[PDB]
Amino acid sequence: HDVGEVNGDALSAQEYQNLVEEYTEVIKLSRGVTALNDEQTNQVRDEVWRSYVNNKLVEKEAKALGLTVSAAEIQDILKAGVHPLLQQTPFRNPQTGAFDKDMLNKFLVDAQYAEQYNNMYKYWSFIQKTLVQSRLAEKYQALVAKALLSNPVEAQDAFDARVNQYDLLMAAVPYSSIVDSTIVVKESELKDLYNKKKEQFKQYQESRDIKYIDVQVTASAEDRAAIQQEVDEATAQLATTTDDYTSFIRSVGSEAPYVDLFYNKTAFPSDVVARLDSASVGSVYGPYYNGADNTINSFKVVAKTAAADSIEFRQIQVFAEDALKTKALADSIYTAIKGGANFADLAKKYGQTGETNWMSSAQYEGAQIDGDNLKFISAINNTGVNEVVNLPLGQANVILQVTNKKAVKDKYKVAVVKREVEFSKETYNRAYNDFSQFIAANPTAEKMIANAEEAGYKLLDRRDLYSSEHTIGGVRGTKEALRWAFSAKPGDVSGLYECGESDHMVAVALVGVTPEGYRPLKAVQDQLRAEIVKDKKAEKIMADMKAANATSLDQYKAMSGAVSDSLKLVTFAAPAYVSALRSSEPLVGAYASVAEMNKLSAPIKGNAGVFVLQMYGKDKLSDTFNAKDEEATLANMHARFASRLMNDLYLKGKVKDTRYLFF
Amino acid sequence: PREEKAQAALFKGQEYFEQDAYEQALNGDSIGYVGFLKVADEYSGTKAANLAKAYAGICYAQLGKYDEAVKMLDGFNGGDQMVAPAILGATGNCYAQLGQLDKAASTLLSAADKADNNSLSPIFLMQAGEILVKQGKYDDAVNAYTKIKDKYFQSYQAMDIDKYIEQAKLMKK
Repeated sequence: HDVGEVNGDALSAQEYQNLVEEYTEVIKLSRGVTALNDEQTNQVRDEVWRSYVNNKLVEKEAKALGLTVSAAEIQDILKAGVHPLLQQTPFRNPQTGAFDKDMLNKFLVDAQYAEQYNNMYKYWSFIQKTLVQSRLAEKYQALVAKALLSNPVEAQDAFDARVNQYDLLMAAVPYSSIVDSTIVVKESELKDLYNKKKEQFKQYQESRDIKYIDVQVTASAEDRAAIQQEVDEATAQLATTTDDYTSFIRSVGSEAPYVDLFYNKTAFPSDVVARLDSASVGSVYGPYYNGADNTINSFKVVAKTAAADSIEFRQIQVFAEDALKTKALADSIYTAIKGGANFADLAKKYGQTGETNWMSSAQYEGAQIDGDNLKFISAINNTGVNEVVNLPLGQANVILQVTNKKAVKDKYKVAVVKREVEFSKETYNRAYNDFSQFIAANPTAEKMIANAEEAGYKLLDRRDLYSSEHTIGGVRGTKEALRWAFSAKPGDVSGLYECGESDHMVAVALVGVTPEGYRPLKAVQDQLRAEIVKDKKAEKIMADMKAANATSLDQYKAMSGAVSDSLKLVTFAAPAYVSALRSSEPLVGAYASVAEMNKLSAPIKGNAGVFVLQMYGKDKLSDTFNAKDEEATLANMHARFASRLMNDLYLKGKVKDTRYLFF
Repeated sequence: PREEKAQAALFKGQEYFEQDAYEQALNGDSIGYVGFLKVADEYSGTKAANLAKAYAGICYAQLGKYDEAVKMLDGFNGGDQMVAPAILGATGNCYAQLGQLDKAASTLLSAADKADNNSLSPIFLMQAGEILVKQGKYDDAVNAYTKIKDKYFQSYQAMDIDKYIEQAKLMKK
């Protein structure tokens, strides 16, 4: 079982698993976090697949041409250190911070194991394969692009099209002057145009058309009243609480845990922040509902203060064989410091730097803080500048000296009772029962579409669903329903999928399949009809112009529905904007570039109408022609126009993507 | 291992070429890279030496040496979708630089047929169409441009192609 192919070479689910594995570790080790959610993981699956496909496409061409990235070139790139991919790298010189190739040279010598953070070899192995794949693609692209030369005819034309400017009067009849229902479009004409243009209507990947119902279960009134009651009881207890807020706030199961420390305003829930100025120290700010996270809440400002946000301090830790020695040793060290011994000197004596450091409340804001961490951080915030303290920390001691305090901000302790208004199981079971009764009573697409409204369900619509989309209707956990949709037959109705975050229910009706090949006539009917209509309107207008024997500008302006305009500084290069038509008309410049002065043109079929043109003036920008500069601009234009060549390699690469059949 | 050595002798020229340093890509630097001409002679028979002829031909054209460009570009042999048609298209553009307009137009039309794709065929068809218009061959220009409209309708050039068809029709007169 393989997840896809390109160029007749398949990728097995095993290798695909390994690469998405590889890429996730790399994504976590670079965005900070240590796990991603379901939609981020899907982004990672798609990047790995996209990257695999593009490199396979390039490799088949590079192999034919003999484009390679040799080991010598890799060494050259590595020694240089300037490739964008070698910038935000682990291997950096300790002082410069830039890529050092020399420390990278790492040994092949690792109960002979010790430690296994030398799975770093797999990380660098990824950076290096990305390097060579990207260098290969770049070599290939540059050879194509730089071969797209210009020439002097194309350079002279581009200059002429820009600097020759024309001024012309216009008379036009807009297409809107003819009512659509007066033009007859026979089915034989739609079929003829379709067959004539059939190669324009390819369907490259199979798509399907579905309807689906997406139910979300939300708390009932009795559900919300039961949680309002629990917050009311917790608010009354919070009012009569005077200490041990950490344990009380945990004991009522708040979504917002309490730490006995001062934090900036920003550390608290945004709905709490919004209310802090109206809150008084020691008074519960009574129950309130917050829509943005569906919670009922109350809180109590335990205390307010102005204190330093940044604290400078040096320290020295004291561990010894036992408790007796630890205490004796820490007391001796404390004595020396208070007598004026140098901190750095004494700290060296027990194998520590003893250099001052800084600490801001942002480095612990948000973490779970307890035990020795809470004791330590409380000690730093309650020690005066230059004061020394001997802090006992369970097993150890730490001699601590605060040297400086800056960034005095308003800080707070706030005990928050936050409870989400969740639905009961009774509520969920009612919704599940109603939905299953509806599905079973309407087990065909015809019945589901006809009866959804009367049963109270919103029938949603999705055309051209592709099997690479992961979900139905954006709902989390519906990849099974997508799988089902691509194996069902038109008319079928799926089962009830439980999805979302245990709060959504989805059913899917399959209404149509558009297999790979050609899009059917019906799928492109509207675009074909509109083209046929425009062509027939233009025929009618030009027929009316001939019956009127219109031979001068004034006779054209006298026809039913005619508008006129004066078009100045027309060029071939840039399409003329025509106020009278509210439309852009590139054929104006085409005509003007070869027109005779003061001669009325024949009727021209434009975008918004049929028009005639009569030029009355001409001039040139004064720019000097420079063939080398014109050609360089055109050459770069060619490169831009061909920058999507991977798409063409894709179309000939016979790429198949069966990832949805497995994950 | 002849191909491996040839590929190591080539890669520095591929760097110069991408930085528009065409003289050193072509004739070598003085610090170990010998240039495309010497790669193609020293490692003849390898894919690297075949590639070196395409690179050298583009170098000559960028340096204004279009006769040498044409001879060198002809030495490249390939049949892929992208590089080989672009090299043939580059040859047609060098013919245009030398005033051989008939040969330029037929080469470019050939490059477009060999490429047969949205990224390259319309570039060469436009260039052929403009040369055919300069020669007064308006019906042939209309056929080149119509090919962009009919077969390469998803290309950027197809968005703008109607003004070129109309101008060439109007010059029949």
